[PDB]
Amino acid sequence: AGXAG
Amino acid sequence: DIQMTQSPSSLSASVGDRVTITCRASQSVWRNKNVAWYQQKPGKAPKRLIYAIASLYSGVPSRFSGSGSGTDFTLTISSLQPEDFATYYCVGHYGSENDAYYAFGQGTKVEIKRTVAAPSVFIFPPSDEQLKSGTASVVCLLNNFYPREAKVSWYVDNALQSGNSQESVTEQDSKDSTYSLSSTLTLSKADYEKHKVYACEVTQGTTSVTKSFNRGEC
Amino acid sequence: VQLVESGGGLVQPGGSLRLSCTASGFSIDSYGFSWVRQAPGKGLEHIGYLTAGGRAFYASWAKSRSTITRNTNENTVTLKMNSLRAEDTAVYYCAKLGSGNPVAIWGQGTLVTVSSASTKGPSVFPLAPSSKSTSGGTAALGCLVKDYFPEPVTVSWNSGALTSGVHTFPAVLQSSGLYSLSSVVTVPSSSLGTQTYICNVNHKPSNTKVDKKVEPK
Repeated sequence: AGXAG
Repeated sequence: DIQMTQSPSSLSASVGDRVTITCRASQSVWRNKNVAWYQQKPGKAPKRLIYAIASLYSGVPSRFSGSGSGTDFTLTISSLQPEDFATYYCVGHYGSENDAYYAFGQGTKVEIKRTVAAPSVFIFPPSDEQLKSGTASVVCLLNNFYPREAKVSWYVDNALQSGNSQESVTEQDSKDSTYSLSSTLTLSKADYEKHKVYACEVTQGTTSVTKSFNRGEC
Repeated sequence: VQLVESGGGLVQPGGSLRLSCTASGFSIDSYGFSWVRQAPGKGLEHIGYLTAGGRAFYASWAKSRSTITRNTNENTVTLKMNSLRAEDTAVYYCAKLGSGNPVAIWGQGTLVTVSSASTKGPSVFPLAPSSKSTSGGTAALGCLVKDYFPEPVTVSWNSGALTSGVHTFPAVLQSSGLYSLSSVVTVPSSSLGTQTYICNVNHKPSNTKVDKKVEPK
């Protein structure tokens, strides 16, 4: 995924 | 929560030097991928140079490059240029599928070491316009000098002044890497008109330069 | 593609700041957006992140007082911070930080000054060059910008046509609690009879602009 959360 | 520590906190280096700034995270960054480097010049917004540890943004010169793995990261400026004077920040992304965090290092100021340059010294009397208001600001200007350390003293009719002046210094110039400095002597109109000789004395190393004027001679 | 910011300025202690960035040229739910701040002279501080999935996360220092939201209909993201203290004075930025993606976008930042003092416009006085130079063919001139609050003032010369040799000094806080600065430029002395020199002083917090022609003597 590109970012967390 | 998370921390990031850069080293060193400041450095001075010559034009053409290779410069290395180390960043160091308190945890593993997201995917061991999300670290960027930002550059902030005086009075400007931060500007991104590197992303994903090592990708160079197309607007940025190729002398910038990044490297590192996991929790330790590196920014390299391969051939330092005057316009690289700035504070450099690493930024890291952290978290899980249920957590999202960002942290900045404390910043590394990069200063440019250059050859000594004596200031041109200018002294400005208060304007007639200001004197009508009841106050007199006398301004001494030290233009385009290096290094930064200088001692600036005010003399009014050969008496040394204390406590009635303030200094301001620019940041290193992005083209010639010099500094400029102003010192402002603030007196009441009544005080100003009681004296004749106003002088600002600038000392660096073994040299003092004094610029003066005689109140009302032009 | 722009991210213009709105909602800054002078705020009283104990009050609240509300900041909004309006995405121009894309949808705000496309990307996750951070809020960042920088107190004068200090480093960058992450406030919180609103992931493109819509979940807001905050740094521990900011969780008590901060709420970040977005309005997809408005194409805006919003920072709300309450119980403001002097330590919250800072330039505030909204930005997709691009720690790992090629896209990165930053607002221009707006200063928030937390203070109970009132706004005050500057007085602008000339720092006039002498008619005959005494510095080897170079003349110094400028404008003294005195007694304003809050920051910032900006100074340009000849409406931005004169940039070489300009030094606008950082403002100093005076014992009065008002700011003062000078902006100076060095020019060829031979130009003093020919060339007009005007400093353009803008104090947006008081909606005051001062244009002053600086003449010899």
